[PDB]
Amino acid sequence: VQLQESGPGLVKPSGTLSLTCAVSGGSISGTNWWTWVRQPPGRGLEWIGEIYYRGSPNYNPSLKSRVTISVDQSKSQFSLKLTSVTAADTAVYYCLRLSHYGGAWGQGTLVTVS
Amino acid sequence: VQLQESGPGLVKPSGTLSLTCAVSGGSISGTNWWTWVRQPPGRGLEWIGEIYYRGSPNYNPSLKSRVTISVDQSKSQFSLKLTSVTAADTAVYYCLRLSHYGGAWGQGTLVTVS
Amino acid sequence: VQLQESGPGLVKPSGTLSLTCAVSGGSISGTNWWTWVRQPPGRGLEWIGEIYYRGSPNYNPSLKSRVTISVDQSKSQFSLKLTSVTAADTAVYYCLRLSHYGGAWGQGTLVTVS
Amino acid sequence: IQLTQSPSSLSASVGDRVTITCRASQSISTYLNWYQQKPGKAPKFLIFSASNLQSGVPSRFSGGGSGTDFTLTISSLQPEDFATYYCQQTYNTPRTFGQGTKVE
Amino acid sequence: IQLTQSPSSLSASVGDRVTITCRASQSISTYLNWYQQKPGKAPKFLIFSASNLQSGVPSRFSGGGSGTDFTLTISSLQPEDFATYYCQQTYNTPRTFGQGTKVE
Amino acid sequence: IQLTQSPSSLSASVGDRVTITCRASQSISTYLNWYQQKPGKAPKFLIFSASNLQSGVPSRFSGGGSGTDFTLTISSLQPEDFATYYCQQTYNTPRTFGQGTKVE
Amino acid sequence: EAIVNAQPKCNPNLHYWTTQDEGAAIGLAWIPYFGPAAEGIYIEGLMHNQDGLICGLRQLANETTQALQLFLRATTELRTFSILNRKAIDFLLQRWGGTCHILGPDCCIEPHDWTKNITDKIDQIIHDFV
Amino acid sequence: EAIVNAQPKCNPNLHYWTTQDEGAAIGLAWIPYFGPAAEGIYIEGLMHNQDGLICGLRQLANETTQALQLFLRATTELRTFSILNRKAIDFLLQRWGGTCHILGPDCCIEPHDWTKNITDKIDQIIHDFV
Amino acid sequence: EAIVNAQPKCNPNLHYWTTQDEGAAIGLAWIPYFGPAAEGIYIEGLMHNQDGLICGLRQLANETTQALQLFLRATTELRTFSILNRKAIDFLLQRWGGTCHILGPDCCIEPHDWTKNITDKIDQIIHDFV
Ligand SMILES: *[C@@H]1O[C@H](CO)[C@@H](O[C@@H]2O[C@H](CO)[C@@H](O[C@@H]3O[C@H](CO)[C@@H](O)[C@H](O)[C@@H]3O)[C@H](O)[C@H]2NC(C)=O)[C@H](O)[C@H]1NC(C)=O
Ligand SMILES: *[C@@H]1O[C@H](CO)[C@@H](O[C@@H]2O[C@H](CO)[C@@H](O[C@@H]3O[C@H](CO)[C@@H](O)[C@H](O)[C@@H]3O)[C@H](O)[C@H]2NC(C)=O)[C@H](O)[C@H]1NC(C)=O
Ligand SMILES: *[C@@H]1O[C@H](CO)[C@@H](O[C@@H]2O[C@H](CO)[C@@H](O[C@@H]3O[C@H](CO)[C@@H](O)[C@H](O)[C@@H]3O)[C@H](O)[C@H]2NC(C)=O)[C@H](O)[C@H]1NC(C)=O
Ligand SMILES: *[C@@H]1O[C@H](CO)[C@@H](O)[C@H](O)[C@H]1NC(C)=O
Ligand SMILES: *[C@@H]1O[C@H](CO)[C@@H](O)[C@H](O)[C@H]1NC(C)=O
Ligand SMILES: *[C@@H]1O[C@H](CO)[C@@H](O)[C@H](O)[C@H]1NC(C)=O
Repeated sequence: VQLQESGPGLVKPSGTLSLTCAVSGGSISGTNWWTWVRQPPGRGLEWIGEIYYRGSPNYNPSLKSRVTISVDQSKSQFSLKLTSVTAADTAVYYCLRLSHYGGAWGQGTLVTVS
Repeated sequence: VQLQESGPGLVKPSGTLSLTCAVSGGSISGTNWWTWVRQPPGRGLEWIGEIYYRGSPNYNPSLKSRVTISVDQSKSQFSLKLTSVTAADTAVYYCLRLSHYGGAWGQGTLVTVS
Repeated sequence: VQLQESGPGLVKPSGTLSLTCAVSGGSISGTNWWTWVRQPPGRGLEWIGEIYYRGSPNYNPSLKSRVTISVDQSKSQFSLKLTSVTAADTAVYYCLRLSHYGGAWGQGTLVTVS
Repeated sequence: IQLTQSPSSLSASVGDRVTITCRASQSISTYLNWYQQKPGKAPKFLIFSASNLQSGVPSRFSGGGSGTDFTLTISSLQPEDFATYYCQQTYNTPRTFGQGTKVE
Repeated sequence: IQLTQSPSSLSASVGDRVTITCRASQSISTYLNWYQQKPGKAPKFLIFSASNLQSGVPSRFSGGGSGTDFTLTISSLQPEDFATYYCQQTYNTPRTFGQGTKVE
Repeated sequence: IQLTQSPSSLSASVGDRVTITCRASQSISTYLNWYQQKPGKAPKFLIFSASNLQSGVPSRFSGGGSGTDFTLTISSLQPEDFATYYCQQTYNTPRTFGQGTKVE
Repeated sequence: EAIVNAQPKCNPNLHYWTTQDEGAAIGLAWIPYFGPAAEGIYIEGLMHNQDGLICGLRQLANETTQALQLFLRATTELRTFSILNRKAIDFLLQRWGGTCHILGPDCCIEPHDWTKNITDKIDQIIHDFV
Repeated sequence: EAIVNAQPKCNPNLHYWTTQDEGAAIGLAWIPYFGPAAEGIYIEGLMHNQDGLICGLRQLANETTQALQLFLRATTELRTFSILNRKAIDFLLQRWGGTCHILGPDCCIEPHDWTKNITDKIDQIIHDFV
Repeated sequence: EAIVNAQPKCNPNLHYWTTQDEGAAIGLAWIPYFGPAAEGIYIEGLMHNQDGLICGLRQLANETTQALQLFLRATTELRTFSILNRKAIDFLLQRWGGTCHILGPDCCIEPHDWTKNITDKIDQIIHDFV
């Protein structure tokens, strides 16, 4: 099962960050949790949120007013949407897939502000 | 415990067949189910309906719109009433008493149409 | 734990008998039932009522329209109030404290009518 | 629920062993009322709960079977026994009878 | 519920064994408060749960009984013990006292 | 819930035994994801449920610990292994990462 | 429905035993160490045949037996203590386990006093509507 | 939500066994002495893969396992028979264990027919108000 | 009513142990083969004497003992696990096991918002009655 990120490379302030995490080799159903991670440079990583394949998404409390995760099983992809963006979330972003036995990381997308 | 049937010998079409099954030697209470059987000539027998000594009578689905069974414990007898009669139920009729150990048949009444 | 009764020595007919049973050495809480007993002279004793330390007082059926018991935990005392008094309850009165292991009687107050 | 009774007609003599079969579409597991009936009369009993006689029925008949297959057997036949025979299940309503089995 | 106390009056001397009976209409099974009372005073305890003394009560009294029959027994009487005696059940409200039993 | 990772920076040579500590405020009892990450890349796995490797990870790493204390140990270090290291708990959301531990 | 006893005889008196609820008000009898043995916790009594209810009760035990025996066939429990608890649950699920359709035969809501509750407040504004 | 089976294969047919309810209508089969042994009380059947429900059911058993195992960890009961009874109790406490706030999302009271009950009796006095 | 502790002393701090609910979120710890032994499933904590509630709790256990002991006398169960389930059933039968008489002290129906539900629709026809 392989993952791949996509999105723009630039955002503007007071705007909406949109990220598409596309899965290939399988489908979003199972005992797989699907998490999002971000990392601003030279640091540790910062957990954002997750989804399960049925409903009721989960989150992080310092972001829990302005972050939405949504799954589409037909095209089998994720839309992660951040709103009310600031200059403190330029980072390399990742979608991780976490399971009971292992997981898998993606390739990560560089996202800046200006 | 002995059973005995009574009724007319003739009916007319589009009328009501009435049968009285009188019990002697006991009473209608107990672990006794009280069933009705009919047999048009030279054949097998055809189950009609039954009653228990408390309530909620039971039936046969091909007759279940036009057959009523009723118990009277004082005189200790049955009224079986068939309505919207046709020319396809001339038969020798029986009231059977069925129990957990045995049962008992009656004497049977010949009923025709004309 | 010691008990002590107090009250007047005279009542008038068609009036209210008031008795104060004061406890010293402890407090009214616990596994203690707190009962009232009366004894007109040269006789046996007559049970009146009781209270527990939470609520819902208990009684005697020949008095159950005109007897009230009330506990005050702050000053830690009882008010027993009899209403519609007659000339047939002049007696030496007692407050008993009854428990699972023992109990304790008081000193008893002489109460007459006139 | 419906039963199938084999065979539809018989004829035999004195001294043999005769066997009549009642077979159910489902599983009912002991519920078979075997009866005997001469023409013009009302049917007597033979055998209820597929194995046990009734008081007044001779000691040469026998029943058997369970599940979905039930048999009746008559040993050392006499010329009294020419009568139609029947079987009824009691497992759930509406209860159902066979289609007879003539004996001669 | 009411109890019956026998006998209503006694008199004896020093050296005997005295026995007072409290008998219930029902079964209550250990619930008997035996008391002792001199005239003019307030009643002390003797025996609660029909068998066990209280601290401050001499070692010659004894109680007993259960079910519906309860007794009190005084061995080696002294001239102190002239007092009325009583019994109370505790099994359910309204609790009830006996009718006394004079001792002299 | 937050974890504490010791020590913040390391440097060693070839032939020693290196040990990195992840310590939890609470008790989580097996839930530690150890990871390895070179600069610019994306992190690979090392060890999930604090003890078991993943397929594709060499046979000289080892994990351990439970309750509140978890360790990672690298035996016979090579000059490949200079990468930042991390740990994550999985016991309840929001899940949390450590603060890295540089190796050189 | 009434129960019509179809037994050969009926003993019209019921000589019973049971346990005595609140078996120890005050006192030490509730403490197991001091209390009665297993054999001494029973009370007894005598019931008469008023309304033939005793004869009615005797037949009822009879009619229960088949259904009770079939129940025991289907469980793997060695000792079954939960029959009345399951009856209670079934009572509750029968009445409130589903949608209550008002005026229906399976919804137990009576609004006559509720009608007088809305009909006295009809005149708080309808009568003073000058 | 729908169940999306994520297993390697799915056997689409369900060959089952269960016990036969009212296993003895009339007759003596209900009496234990005469009835079937333990091995003979089962009935069998065949279910097909309509609406893929069988494949749906197979994944569901899978997802239950973790939670079921954690439940067994917390009890001291040697054999647990009460899981469905506790589910039933939780259903009842969820709906009527608290205050029913009318028009709220957790109170199941529908008054449309109750509206027509109060609106036909508007005209018993409001229309004849001469 | 309040609980007034009548004990000789009160330890005002509560050093407790219990089990850890959802004891295995992700990972293999929920699988019995890999998980903790019986001895390692407990968590601990420290509670202080806010509102004297700890001292209140200590007396309460005391007062339960008699009634609890009498309950154990009446059952034939060797191990009793069902006390709370029976309490829950009694809660339900107390409130909805019988007829709910509206405005009565044992029926928990509040209609103030239901009054505003019928009073806003008074003006849908009573105000436009030209
Ligand atoms: C519940 O009450 C019914 C009465 O309606 C009891 O039924 C009777 O049970 C006895 C048991 O022996 C049956 O006796 C048997 O009778 C046959 C025919 O006479 C005889 O061949 C046997 O040797 C035996 O004596 C009796 O017929 C039966 N009556 C009916 C109408 O079925 C039943 O036993 C009671 N329940 C229980 C659990 O005992
Ligand atoms: C619940 O709390 C009550 C306190 O209200 C405890 O009652 C007390 O229990 C002790 C048990 O030994 C009793 O001590 C006994 O006292 C008598 C008289 O001093 C003495 O003769 C004995 O040797 C023994 O020391 C004490 O009197 C009693 N207090 C009252 C008011 O009844 C009770 O024990 C607590 N519950 C449990 C289950 O422990
Ligand atoms: C419920 O269904 C899930 C499928 O989503 C089952 O999960 C799978 O379980 C097997 C058990 O062996 C796992 O296999 C292991 O895979 C790893 C990686 O390939 C390998 O190293 C091991 O040797 C073993 O083969 C498999 O990965 C796992 N899949 C996922 C996504 O977790 C689960 O077993 C089912 N439930 C039950 C109770 O069986
Ligand atoms: C129901 O009746 C009482 C009469 O005591 C009345 O005061 C009350 O307002 C009514 N309830 C409502 C919700 O209006
Ligand atoms: C509810 O509807 C019926 C219509 O069949 C009506 O007769 C009845 O009076 C109404 N209920 C009340 C409590 O008024
Ligand atoms: C109760 O209130 C709402 C207000 O949001 C109203 O629209 C509705 O019609 C009312 N219910 C009924 C049954 O009329």
